Amino acid sequence: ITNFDNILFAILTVFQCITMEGWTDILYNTNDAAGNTWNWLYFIPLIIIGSFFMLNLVLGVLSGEFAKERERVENRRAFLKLRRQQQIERELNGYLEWIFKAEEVMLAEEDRNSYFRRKEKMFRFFIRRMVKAQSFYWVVLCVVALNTLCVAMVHYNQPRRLTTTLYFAEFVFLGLFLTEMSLKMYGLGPRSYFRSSFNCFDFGVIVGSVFEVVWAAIKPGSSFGISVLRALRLLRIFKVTKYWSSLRNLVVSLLNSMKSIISLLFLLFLFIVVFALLGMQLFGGQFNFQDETPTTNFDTFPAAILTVFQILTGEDWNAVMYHGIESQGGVSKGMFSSFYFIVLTLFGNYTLLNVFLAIAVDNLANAQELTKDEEEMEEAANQKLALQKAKEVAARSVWEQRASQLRLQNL
Amino acid sequence: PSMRPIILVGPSLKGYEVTDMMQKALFDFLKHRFDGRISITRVTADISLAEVQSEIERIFELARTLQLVALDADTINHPAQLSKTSLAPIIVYIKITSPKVLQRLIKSRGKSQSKHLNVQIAASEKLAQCPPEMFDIILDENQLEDACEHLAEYLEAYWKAT
Amino acid sequence: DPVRTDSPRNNALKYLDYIFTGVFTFEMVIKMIDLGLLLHPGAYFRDLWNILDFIVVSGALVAFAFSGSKGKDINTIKSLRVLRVLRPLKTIKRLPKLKAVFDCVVNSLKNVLNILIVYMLFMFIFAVIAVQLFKGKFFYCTDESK
Amino acid sequence: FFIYAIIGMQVFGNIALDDDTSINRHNNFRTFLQALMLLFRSATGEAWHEIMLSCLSNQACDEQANATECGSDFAYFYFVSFIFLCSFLMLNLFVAVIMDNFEYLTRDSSILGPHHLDEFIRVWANDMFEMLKHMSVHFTSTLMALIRTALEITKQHQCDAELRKEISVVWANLPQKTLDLLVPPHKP
Amino acid sequence: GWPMVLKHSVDATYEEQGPSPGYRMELSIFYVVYFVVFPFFFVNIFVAL
Amino acid sequence: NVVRKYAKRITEWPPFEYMILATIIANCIVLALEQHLPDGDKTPMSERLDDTEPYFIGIFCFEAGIKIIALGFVFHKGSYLRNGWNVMDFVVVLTGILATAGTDFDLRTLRAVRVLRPLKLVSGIPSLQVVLKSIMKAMVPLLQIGLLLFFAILMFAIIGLEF
Ligand SMILES: CC(C)CCC[C@@H](C)[C@H]1CC[C@H]2[C@@H]3CC=C4C[C@@H](OC(=O)CCC(=O)O)CC[C@]4(C)[C@H]3CC[C@]12C
Ligand SMILES: CCCCCCCCCCCCCCCC
Ligand SMILES: CCCCCCCCCCCCCCCC
Ligand SMILES: CCCCCCCCCCCCCCCC
Ligand SMILES: CCCCCCCCCCCCCCCC
Ligand SMILES: CCCCCCCCCCCCCCCC
Ligand SMILES: CCCCCCCCCCCCCCCC
Ligand SMILES: CCCCCCCCCCCCCCCC
Ligand SMILES: CCCCCCCCCCCCCCCC
Ligand SMILES: CCCCCCCCCCCCCCCC
Ligand SMILES: CCCCCCCCCCCCCCCC
Ligand SMILES: [Ca+2]
Repeated sequence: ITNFDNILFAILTVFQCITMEGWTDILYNTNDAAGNTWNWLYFIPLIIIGSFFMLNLVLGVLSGEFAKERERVENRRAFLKLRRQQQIERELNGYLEWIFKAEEVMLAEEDRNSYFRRKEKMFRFFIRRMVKAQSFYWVVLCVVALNTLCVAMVHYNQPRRLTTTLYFAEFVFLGLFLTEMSLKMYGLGPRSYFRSSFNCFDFGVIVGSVFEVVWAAIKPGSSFGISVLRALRLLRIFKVTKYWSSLRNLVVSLLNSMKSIISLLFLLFLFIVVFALLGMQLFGGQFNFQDETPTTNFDTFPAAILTVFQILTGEDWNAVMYHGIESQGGVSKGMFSSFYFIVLTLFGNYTLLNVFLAIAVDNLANAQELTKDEEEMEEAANQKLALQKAKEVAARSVWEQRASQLRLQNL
Repeated sequence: PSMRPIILVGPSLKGYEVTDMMQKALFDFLKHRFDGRISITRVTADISLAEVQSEIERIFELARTLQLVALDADTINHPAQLSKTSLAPIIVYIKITSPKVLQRLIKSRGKSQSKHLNVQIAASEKLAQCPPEMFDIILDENQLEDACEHLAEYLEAYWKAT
Repeated sequence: DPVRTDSPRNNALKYLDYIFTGVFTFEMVIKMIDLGLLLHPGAYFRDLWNILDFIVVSGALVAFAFSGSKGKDINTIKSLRVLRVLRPLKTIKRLPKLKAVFDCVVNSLKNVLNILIVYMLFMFIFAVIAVQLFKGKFFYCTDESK
Repeated sequence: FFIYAIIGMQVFGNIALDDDTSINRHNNFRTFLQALMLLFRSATGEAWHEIMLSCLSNQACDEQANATECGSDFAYFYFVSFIFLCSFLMLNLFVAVIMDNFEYLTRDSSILGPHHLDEFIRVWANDMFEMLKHMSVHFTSTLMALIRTALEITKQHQCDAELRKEISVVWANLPQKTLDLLVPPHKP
Repeated sequence: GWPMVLKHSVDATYEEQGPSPGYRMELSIFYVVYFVVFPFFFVNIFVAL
Repeated sequence: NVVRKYAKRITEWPPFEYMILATIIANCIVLALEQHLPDGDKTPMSERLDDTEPYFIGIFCFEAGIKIIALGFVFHKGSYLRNGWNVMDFVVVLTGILATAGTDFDLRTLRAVRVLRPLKLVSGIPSLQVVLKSIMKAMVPLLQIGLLLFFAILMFAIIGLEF
């Protein structure tokens, strides 16, 4: 199948070389048929031009499309809505801290003068001051970092003492994190605990950890790897850095356009399903060759769906193509079944890249604009407040500059 | 008077939970910051109508000692409501610069103050229309610390002037 | 010649490398004398490029010292020869435009360093989950019936 | 590529060729061009992991190589670091090329550019009426006037003042009066 | 080589036992989730940054 | 003539289109459940999953009938076949009808168009249509890169032929 015997065969093998799949095997074949002195001048220019230069062109065109589309009236309006919501949340958090300080002073003055209720409320206020402290932050980070170390040392043929040590340490850490979650919910309040999304993730992870402990008690063998997700709480190490704003705004933009991300991952799923069903029709049951039945077949739906997913990721799509050609009669009469794989690796390589680069660019540009705008507003408000207080007592990236220019053009 | 009488206004009508608590946090900051230098007194006499007149002269003899006086009034929700009076108190304005965050504050403050949401937001908007010059101090800050430091700096400047 | 360790071409190139090492260590002593060592700022060892040049020259000198043709150690001499590959990494401090390109690349790396940390943490989490799944299970026989 | 090819020669260059491994007559480290071909193969991801496994410690060394054991577990770092360093440098080159042409990639049909200038050059072949119909002291001040009509900096005397200011900002290299000569013709 | 790693992962019976083709096919979800995250999402996050 | 065209438009009330969505998902599940065997063999469950087809073709004919009588067909400049998605549904249901012709050459190819039924999820969920158009509007500029790729492929294919 991989020969230059014909213009159609040559087109097919050059296309398979473009995708950089089995392109060195073709080069090695021309290194055996002829000398190796000149074959690289055909394949390395081929890879560079049709694979690295064309990917560069696609990236540039796609990024320009994303830049133009970002600075449109409705997309800009949605971003301004998100920015306004973030500013409102900041102001509301500050004022809530104000009102809680008022709570504390009122409770103190009332205690100096329902006794059970007052004691309970003062204890609740002490806990809410404790869970918000910088010492609680670091003790929880140390507990988490010690927990990841415990699961990092799990290996094959670990000592029996280590297995039991980590078995009991998992219980210790689960109890400590349940205590930490209960303390945070009591101090902050269950409505305010679930206010930040990362506490929602922590609650979900602790629930999953309890469920995994129960299931391991029921069925010892099965491990879901859910207790490992507590390692994601090391992402708070970023709160003591000047990079919390960017990463937090990235997560804010992701959670904002989550109903557009999930509906993007479902159109990809539907296209994968459609191509899996089409491959089931074309090659379903026809991969039972002599001496071998490939695991990458289209016989069932799980098999077809995995085969289509693997062709989308691009790896070894050519071997599946050779099987799908040889299943319809070989080179003589089955070579028009390569259009399935050509279409699936063309309109799947670039729709994957389109969708995921669109998600990444939209959300990272939203995060950039959010953090830049909050810093700009902070500095402008600082200047205004300093000037008024004195009154009463007496670079940029190419992307950002082009985005500003497109904003002026659209207005 | 020798020392201008410190009075807070700006979140919403007095008596309501959010306004009372924000103003009480500011008052407690002033009290534990200016202890021995400021006076906190609760007043039930409508200064805007100037039993009413009995308290104003009491305010002078607090203010006639070269010491700052802070007023816990309960009937003034306007700067011009005290413009016709001879006392002329300092109007420190705690500006919530957006009705949305104030509405969220009201909703968060239990369920009792939510039933008076419309009138309280209307009063906040009423204070919003007032020109900024009618208020002596504008407190746009979101944090307690920033607003308290702004007010404390202004009070230090006033103390140095007087 | 990676394979013909005793070929005449390698014998000629070892004398050539003698010449290049002589030139490099001469320039080394010139820089030491002129700029001055780490005892003050604005001198040698204040730049990582200077440290790179020094380690290249020192490694070449150590390899020459070990070249007694006694066979006592073989891995050390080969690794010290491999240390020579930083030698073309000298033409990048010398060229201003190559240095500008390198600094742009390093700035891009610094720009993506925060998400690189997140990526590495997520991959560590998936590595730990994959160990909890497939630990001790990737064993097989050449006889698929056992 | 040069650095990694030299290191590949010096560490993995004496591994014995084996057609049943990934160090073959085709994919060895035995010369600069062979090592550099191997690195290009790995950059495009052509079973680079199998090459790295064939480059590990305790491989059969070459018949003519004086060493007894050839290959090393340095291959893990060699191949992993080459993979992400090469990917990162590809990405930096790609983004540098894209951001060089980011004006063209975000070009709008309504806004002008090199295409409008080329079209007015073709107008040379009166014809200005037809071009203005087809639109989006001989040919240079006319181009300045076309830019004035497209983008906007009395009103016209202020425009001339801004044009002279820009010309003073962008004074040519060793010209007597090049842009200033166009200014007297571009004033109207 | 990721299809071979996926094949070894699904055809994985138990600790210190040999493979069994078609066993534990639900463990393909680990590599599907992995691909959606690192090759697809995170790599494009780097490209965007 | 027009007596029911005034009434069948209310038949597009949300429970009806949600029932259509549910039957579409059921068709997708039935398609997923099928297993293909080499040389004419059929699993016992494939017989049931092949006998369940006429229900799906009937329900899709029912939606087509409602959408053509309540709406127009081509004429009124707003109609059934003038919507790009309804063309796909019309093709699917028409080939479903042709799949019950009792002939020879139909089955091998008219069973293949049965795989466009999952895209009836997109055709029935307008939010998925909006997201799909957002995807596809960023790939119209890439058609020119497609021309460049095809030109490069022809150039290197001709060189490979020569050599
Ligand atoms: C802050 C977070 C990311 C903690 C992660 C720390 C890692 C850098 C450390 C912690 C535990 C370490 C592991 C602890 C135990 C082992 C097993 C060890 O395997 C053997 O001992 C093999 C031979 C045998 O079977 O005895 C190899 C290193 C490794 C993975 C260590 C490698 C480095 C690890 C992952
Ligand atoms: C006797 C020669 C056998 C091998 C022939 C291959 C030579 C290939 C030369 C390169 C062709 C030009 C590539 C197009 C773009 C640079
Ligand atoms: C955007 C990516 C979505 C891809 C979802 C499907 C990928 C492959 C799933 C394989 C499911 C195997 C189930 C096995 C049951 C026995
Ligand atoms: C446009 C891509 C081409 C893909 C199909 C290639 C078809 C070539 C096969 C037909 C040529 C004659 C085959 C008989 C001799 C082996
Ligand atoms: C997305 C479009 C894919 C279309 C694939 C067309 C394949 C047609 C079947 C291949 C020819 C088989 C003929 C011999 C059958 C034994
Ligand atoms: C850190 C990885 C370096 C090497 C990258 C190899 C390829 C990465 C992308 C995978 C291609 C899948 C299709 C496109 C995904 C958006
Ligand atoms: C600021 C100067 C730093 C010193 C130069 C370091 C450059 C980066 C080198 C990375 C690759 C070196 C070879 C690694 C081979 C495994
Ligand atoms: C025959 C040698 C066996 C393996 C010895 C080397 C172990 C791995 C070395 C890894 C070095 C990584 C960093 C070097 C460059 C910074
Ligand atoms: C196979 C027996 C154990 C081999 C031990 C040597 C490990 C090699 C060093 C790996 C260095 C990290 C590679 C990835 C780059 C961060
Ligand atoms: C040197 C830091 C580690 C490498 C980080 C980025 C490596 C992968 C970037 C993407 C490479 C492929 C180009 C874009 C394909 C969509
Ligand atoms: C039957 C047990 C295995 C089920 C399939 C794999 C479960 C774990 C999938 C990956 C979980 C990580 C989610 C992403 C977190 C960053
Ligand atoms: Ca591959």
